[PDB]
Amino acid sequence: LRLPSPEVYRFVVKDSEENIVFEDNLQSRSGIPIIKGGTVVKLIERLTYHMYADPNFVRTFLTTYRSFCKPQELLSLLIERFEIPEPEPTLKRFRKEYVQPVQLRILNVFRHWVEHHFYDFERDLYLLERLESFISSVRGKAMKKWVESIAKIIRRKKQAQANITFESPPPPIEWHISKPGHIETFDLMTLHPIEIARQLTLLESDLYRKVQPSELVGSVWTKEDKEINSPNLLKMIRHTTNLTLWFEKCIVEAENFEERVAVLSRIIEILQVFQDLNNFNGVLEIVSAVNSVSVYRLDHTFEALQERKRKILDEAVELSQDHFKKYLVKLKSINPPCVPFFGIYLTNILKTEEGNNDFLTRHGKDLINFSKRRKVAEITGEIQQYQNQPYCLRIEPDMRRFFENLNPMGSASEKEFTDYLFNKSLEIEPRNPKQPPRFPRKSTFSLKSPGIRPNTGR
Ligand SMILES: NCc1ccc(S(N)(=O)=O)cc1
Repeated sequence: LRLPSPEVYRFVVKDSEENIVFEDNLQSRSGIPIIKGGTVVKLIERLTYHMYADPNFVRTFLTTYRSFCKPQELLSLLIERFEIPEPEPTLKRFRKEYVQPVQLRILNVFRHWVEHHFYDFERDLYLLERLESFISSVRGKAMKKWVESIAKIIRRKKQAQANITFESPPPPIEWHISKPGHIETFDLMTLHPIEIARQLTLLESDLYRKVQPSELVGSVWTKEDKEINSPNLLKMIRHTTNLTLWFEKCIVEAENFEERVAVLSRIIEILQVFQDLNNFNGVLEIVSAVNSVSVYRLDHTFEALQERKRKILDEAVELSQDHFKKYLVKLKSINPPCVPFFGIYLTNILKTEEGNNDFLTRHGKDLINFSKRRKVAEITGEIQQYQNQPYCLRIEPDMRRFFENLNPMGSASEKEFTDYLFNKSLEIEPRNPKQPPRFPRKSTFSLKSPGIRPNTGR
């Protein structure tokens, strides 16, 4: 009874379809009403509601909010929420049934915020200055525990900001023609295919484990705030592009037909080791390379593959068909560790982003579509389940450095570079029915694969 005037406290404007929308269905009957959308004011209100706790909304909100609210603005709204004015009189119930419950719900939000999304503060020291200054100003007797708990989390995050443990013997590193410390001799064909697969899998596992759901929500990696909203996603996308184009480049620049067949075969071996390692990211990067317009059209090179190499490629390619029907089946059947195919989460998020309005309307004046953010958090959520299981393989630092530095494009555009691959493809297997032209090798190394049975393994 008796809140302050909406005129001095924007959160207590009356609930109407002007400001807030709930799901009206059989699920929303029992218990905590389910939010479909509202003004950001109204969503903040319900994020810190006096009448009940809402752990599920707090989790979804803090995962998704960056698609509709800046971190600086969220802090401003939680402080605005916190600074609750006195009701209009002619306080004791107001203070214990409204204020204290609301202020604890705010401090609970801050606690989830610094616990699970401290990257927001790592990305913006000013954001953290504002949070530290505000939290240190809270002198409420019952607030004390919460304030201490938030301080302890910030201390732990700052520590680990400044400050690999094998649970079983990892396999011995495999060497082919390229020997350790000879990084200048590192090529697709001089490195061991087993170790190429292992070190790309370690690189790709590391890139994949660093991606936060929030880097995907509201397709933020394509918007202009992407380098800050999606740094880990964009490293992973740039990796995929560089490795996919490196495989294409290795195939199409092998002018000598025998060499090119040996190169395509070696790639397919690498694909088999990716499959053994449940690195489906790796599998579908190679699939991506071999269905590329510049490599797809090399009918003579494909034809000359051993039927067994052909078979492994066909099975891999089929994982991708019918909207990755078989990949999705395979992914649910394997034992981690694994690197999921990252592309399909991007695709399925673009479809969900594109297909749902960011807003319910402009008649209520920016009613945020929250249910849209819930559906995307279900997709980003699936990412999480394979991020907590590391590979029992050893880093080969110079191989790691080679693969981290892959730059097939050089200074050219993606476009300039894919035009080049295509002009090269037409040169090496022209659009005529004559046998493929016969070019000399420029490389001297044996074409012979050591295969994908471990050698030093034993
Ligand atoms: N050059 C014919 C050709 C290219 C590539 C494939 S695939 N999709 O990689 O199995 C199949 C045939």
